[PDB]
Amino acid sequence: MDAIKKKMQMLKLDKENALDRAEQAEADKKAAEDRSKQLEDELVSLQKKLKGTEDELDKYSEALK
Amino acid sequence: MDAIKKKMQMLKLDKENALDRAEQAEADKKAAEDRSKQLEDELVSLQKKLKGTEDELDKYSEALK
Amino acid sequence: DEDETTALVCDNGSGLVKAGFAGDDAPRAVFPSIVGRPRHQGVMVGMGQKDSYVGDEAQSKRGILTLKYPIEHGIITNWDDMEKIWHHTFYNELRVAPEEHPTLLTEAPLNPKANREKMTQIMFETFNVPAMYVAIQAVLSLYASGRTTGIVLDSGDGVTHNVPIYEGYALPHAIMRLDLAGRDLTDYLMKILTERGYSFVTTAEREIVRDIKEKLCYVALDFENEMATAASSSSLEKSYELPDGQVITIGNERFRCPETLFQPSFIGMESAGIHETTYNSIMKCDIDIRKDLYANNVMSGGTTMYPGIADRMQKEITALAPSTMKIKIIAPPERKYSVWIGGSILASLSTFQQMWITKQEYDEAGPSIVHRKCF
Amino acid sequence: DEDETTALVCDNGSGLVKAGFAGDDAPRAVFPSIVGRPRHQGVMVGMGQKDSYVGDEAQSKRGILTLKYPIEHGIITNWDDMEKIWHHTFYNELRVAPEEHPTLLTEAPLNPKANREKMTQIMFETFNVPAMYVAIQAVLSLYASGRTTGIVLDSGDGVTHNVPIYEGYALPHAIMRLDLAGRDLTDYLMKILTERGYSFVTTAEREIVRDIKEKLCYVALDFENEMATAASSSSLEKSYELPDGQVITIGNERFRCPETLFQPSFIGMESAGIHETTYNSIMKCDIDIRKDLYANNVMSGGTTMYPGIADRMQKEITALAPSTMKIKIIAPPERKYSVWIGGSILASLSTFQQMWITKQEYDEAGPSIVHRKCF
Amino acid sequence: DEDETTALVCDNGSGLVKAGFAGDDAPRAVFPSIVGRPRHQGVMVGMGQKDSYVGDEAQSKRGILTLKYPIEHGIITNWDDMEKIWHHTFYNELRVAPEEHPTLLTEAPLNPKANREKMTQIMFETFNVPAMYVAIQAVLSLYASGRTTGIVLDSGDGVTHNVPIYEGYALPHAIMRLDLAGRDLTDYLMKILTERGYSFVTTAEREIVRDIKEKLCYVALDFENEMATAASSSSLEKSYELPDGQVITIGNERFRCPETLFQPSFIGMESAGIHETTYNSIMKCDIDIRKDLYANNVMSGGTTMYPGIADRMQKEITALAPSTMKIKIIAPPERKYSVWIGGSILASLSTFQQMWITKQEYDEAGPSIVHRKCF
Ligand SMILES: Nc1ncnc2c1ncn2[C@@H]1O[C@H](COP(=O)(O)OP(=O)(O)O)[C@@H](O)[C@H]1O
Ligand SMILES: Nc1ncnc2c1ncn2[C@@H]1O[C@H](COP(=O)(O)OP(=O)(O)O)[C@@H](O)[C@H]1O
Ligand SMILES: Nc1ncnc2c1ncn2[C@@H]1O[C@H](COP(=O)(O)OP(=O)(O)O)[C@@H](O)[C@H]1O
Ligand SMILES: [Mg+2]
Ligand SMILES: [Mg+2]
Ligand SMILES: [Mg+2]
Repeated sequence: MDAIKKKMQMLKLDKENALDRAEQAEADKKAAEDRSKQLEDELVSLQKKLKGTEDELDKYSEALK
Repeated sequence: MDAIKKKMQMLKLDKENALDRAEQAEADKKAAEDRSKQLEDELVSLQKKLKGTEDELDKYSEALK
Repeated sequence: DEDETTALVCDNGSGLVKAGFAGDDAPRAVFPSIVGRPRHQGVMVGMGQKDSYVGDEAQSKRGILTLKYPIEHGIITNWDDMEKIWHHTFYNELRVAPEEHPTLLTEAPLNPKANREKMTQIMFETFNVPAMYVAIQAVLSLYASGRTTGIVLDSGDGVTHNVPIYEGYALPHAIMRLDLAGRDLTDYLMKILTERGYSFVTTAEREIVRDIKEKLCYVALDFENEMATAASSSSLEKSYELPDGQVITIGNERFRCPETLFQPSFIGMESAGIHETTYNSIMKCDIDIRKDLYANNVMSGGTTMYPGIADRMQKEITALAPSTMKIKIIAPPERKYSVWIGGSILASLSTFQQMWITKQEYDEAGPSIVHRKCF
Repeated sequence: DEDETTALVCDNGSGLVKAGFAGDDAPRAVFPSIVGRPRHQGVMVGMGQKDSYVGDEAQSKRGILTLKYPIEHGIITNWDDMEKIWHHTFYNELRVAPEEHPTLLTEAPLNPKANREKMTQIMFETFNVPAMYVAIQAVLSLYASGRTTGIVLDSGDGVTHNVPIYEGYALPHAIMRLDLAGRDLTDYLMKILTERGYSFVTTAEREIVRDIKEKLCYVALDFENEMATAASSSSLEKSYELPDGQVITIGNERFRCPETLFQPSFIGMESAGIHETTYNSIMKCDIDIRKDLYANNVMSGGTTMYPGIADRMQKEITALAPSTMKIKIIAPPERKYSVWIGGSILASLSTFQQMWITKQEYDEAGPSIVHRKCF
Repeated sequence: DEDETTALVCDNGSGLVKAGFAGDDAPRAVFPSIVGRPRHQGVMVGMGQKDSYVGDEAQSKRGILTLKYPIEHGIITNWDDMEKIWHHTFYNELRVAPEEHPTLLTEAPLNPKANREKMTQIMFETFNVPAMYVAIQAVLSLYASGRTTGIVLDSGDGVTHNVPIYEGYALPHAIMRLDLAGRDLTDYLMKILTERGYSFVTTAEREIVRDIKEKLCYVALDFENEMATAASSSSLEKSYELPDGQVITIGNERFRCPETLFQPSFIGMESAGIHETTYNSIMKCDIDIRKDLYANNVMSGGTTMYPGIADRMQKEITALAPSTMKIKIIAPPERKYSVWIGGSILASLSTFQQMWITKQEYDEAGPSIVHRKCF
């Protein structure tokens, strides 16, 4: 019936809408793992810098002595 | 006739599955910004250490020269 | 707004505006110096239809606006543009009224004094700031480094300045300005990408390619040998994912773009590389302290976020200068905010309010008073 | 008629006329743009003997009338025909007098300026509308979608238009009109049905076959593979019950008719499929926003009631464009009324009466005033 | 073929290909760069049934062929198309074999280096030319003018280039390419004619309207005043006789079409008119010689056959630049052949064979040798 047409339409379209909000959320989630990846990369590079820092400190230390 | 009845069932079930998927995706989203924020926290702390290490290294090297 | 009448600290750097309150560690409102204007006329209604667009609003509306630069290499186009952007910064971005807070500003090296006189006069008439002070960004970067000896390489987006300062004293006789900056970098990269098959003219792609410079660009250790090995270089060649989704691959260009500053003969400058400009600057002054200048060189600017400037710098200076004393560069992370930090440092001490440029001094002697009040 | 002097909202779409009052959700009088005239002369008496037949009257009297189109692909045949059909719509169908209600009209994209000047002049002289406004159907469909960014595919019955609009700004430089529309669809289906054994020329069968297109037609996912499997296809082959009662069976033709818009080489067009026309349109404009255009494409028109346009659209654009960003189409149900809805939206706000085209402006500057009053 | 082994001179201009022998005054085989392909498939027999159609053959067969451009704004679609058209030019049109004659070619300004490397490699493998030389069309137009000082405005069919050359030295730092050309002109005229009631999409009407541009178009001395007086303008309005026989009348559009290059805001370009592009180009270089650039500007291209560019050019430059020194443009009649003439000039002197790009050099160093052999 025409009423049946409209019923399936609103239900199916709201279904696709909900799925699509799911995937837009999933896109934000992907950009979030991205941000986490850059932050972890920066943290690891900073750790390398700090360890090199301590090594330089020691070397110049007994250079001064 | 009866097929439309099955339709009611399958369309509603798929809609509820989409709803649950959207909710789970949003929850994982929020969790991902939580992990991003904590990573930012330790990165900032380690950078604040790194700055003073850089300063002490420069002064120590100048004293060595 | 803080309950206290603390001063405003604003760095109008040639390429970025960073504004905030005194006593703060980092500027609160930081935006690029691009200004967007409606590309067409008004027929629609219900939304928009606003002339000036500044800040992130213009960044989002880059495609619809003609993107214009109110300042380029220090030259001022239209003071109304600065009026609007300062209004936006103070009220829409800083949420502060300049009536109750004196302003400390930083200007580009040798920003013109005549330019100073007009900008100060329009400022004082248009705004109601209680007091004023403007300083060169060189001493601000010095303050950020916190060492009175060194030569500052300020690499803005319009000019690169080399300024030597020994024991906290300026040496204008050995200060130079070079017309190479971000603009040139983008231009040169534009022509090389044109030779790579991609030819764009508009400013959106200008920002895309400067982002590429921020992300992927190298500073070649050896130039012609690295293009020789970059002939194929499947691993060394690097790609970028443009926001539209196409994958754009660039190889030697990564380290052939910043090399234009080092090798100006690529696009025709009589002046040699910026290392020669630091070298000449050093020898112009007395011989003896030159070694300290070698050992105390500082570099500042947003560009400094790129890799490769430090190694190239030291190696070439050691090639030019005798290699007895060890040369080492110092550059704190996130130094593009450093100038603004130094502004806060200026407001930290209680002697700074001895030489605030008050309203009544300007009312007495006009703008000319600054000629005697700053220098 | 409502006690209030609210405006008239009339969409004279290329294929359907939908008219009603402002503030209403759907147009009240909706009729196809066919016009019937007596096929022979008058000798009988007692009833009928009327020249112009419009609306459902002509639909019932299709067999006795030569069915003619006062507009085809925007071109205007006889203004008297529009005069009569507007009289019928206003008085016999809308039961409204245009004296007390300003009219908002929608016109086909890129309609002739001379056409606008003549139609407005005959309108103002013949009718007594107090005020006027005419707009392109593209921004109307945009308003129905309520999103300022996207490319509108307007598939009327005479022309298909692709128009990009970013952040509620028209891009005429990237707007194109294609001469493929319902007429072509009916023609192509006519020749295929002729090859199926049924050869008709008159307009009644034209409406029958467009009804068949409304009901049974497919958009093939893969073309030659689906005719290969449609060789026998007892289940896939579909039948229709024509009003005379004969059962007419059609198989691959269901998805071989709309394919012609996608594959114009079937009946000889230099222009490729409409997806190519959306693709070129997209690249003509700056690169950066193109991704948003990919993700914000909208389709509008009565044809859109058919299945298969969405899947075909996305798949082919993803084939042509890089598949990093996800492309999704939006199309609200019953979008052929959407334009008229947008007209009501225009009358909703209180700024719309600032730019009504009043009688005295036209009396002062003639029709030429619209050249300055709309654009 | 001449008994002597004289070189081939071929100008592959962006819009026209003009080929002939060295020592000749004008190119022998001149054809537009359109390429036609069968719009449908083969079922008939006895004649035709040939894929590629080039030259006047395609001009006569425009209606039956999809008309495609193997090059647009310098970008290369399919090298096979160039292979076929060069075969046609050399053997069917020039009646010459490239085995015994070295080729001098002209390329669009700032063409891709990768494009040069691929085109040279496919050329050398496919063909058996003994020797090679390729040059920028800018210096060729300079040679045609025979004056080492001036700024060349090359207005091709895909790009317009402004290139300054002082005392026979190229200035790449002040060279720019603008994406406005014949294509844009035809497009804009297409949309205006659509607003005049005539809406066509196919390429035959593209050639008709470019012919209209060749014949009737004006360059408005004052724009809005001339449309104001062109409101009626029975005498000023001009008509054309289309080959089908209909009389199509156009008024202000005659001078509203080329104006778009001068006023790009009509269809949305950030870049201002081409006179601004010549102005900026001039100031980029040292101040002093700028006056000579003002007095020595040259314009080249097929478009230059239109009237109005000279007066508009001088007036606007005098408006922008101080009016002390007198500015005068030079443009010899039939200058679209001038580039090819300069090619002959290159073959005139006996030093030209010192730097022919021979087969063995390419066999030794691959295509890469051109990177060191031309520049
Ligand atoms: N995070 C970043 N990484 C790399 N480069 C940057 C970054 N931020 C800004 N830049 C570059 O810095 C330039 C602006 O320089 P700026 O810091 O304004 O000079 P100044 O120190 O004289 O104010 C811009 O052209 C931009 O290319
Ligand atoms: N309910 C429907 N289902 C399918 N197709 C329809 C329906 N109503 C109209 N159409 C088609 O739409 C066409 C008219 O398009 P129209 O909506 O007038 O274009 P526009 O949006 O430019 O006004 C007709 O040729 C008809 O085939
Ligand atoms: N006789 C003519 N009169 C006017 N315009 C012409 C004539 N011949 C060619 N043109 C125009 O010149 C354009 C081709 O430019 P072209 O001379 O190929 O540029 P280039 O100098 O870069 O080769 C064509 O689009 C055409 O409109
Ligand atoms: Mg700087
Ligand atoms: Mg439509
Ligand atoms: Mg040319």
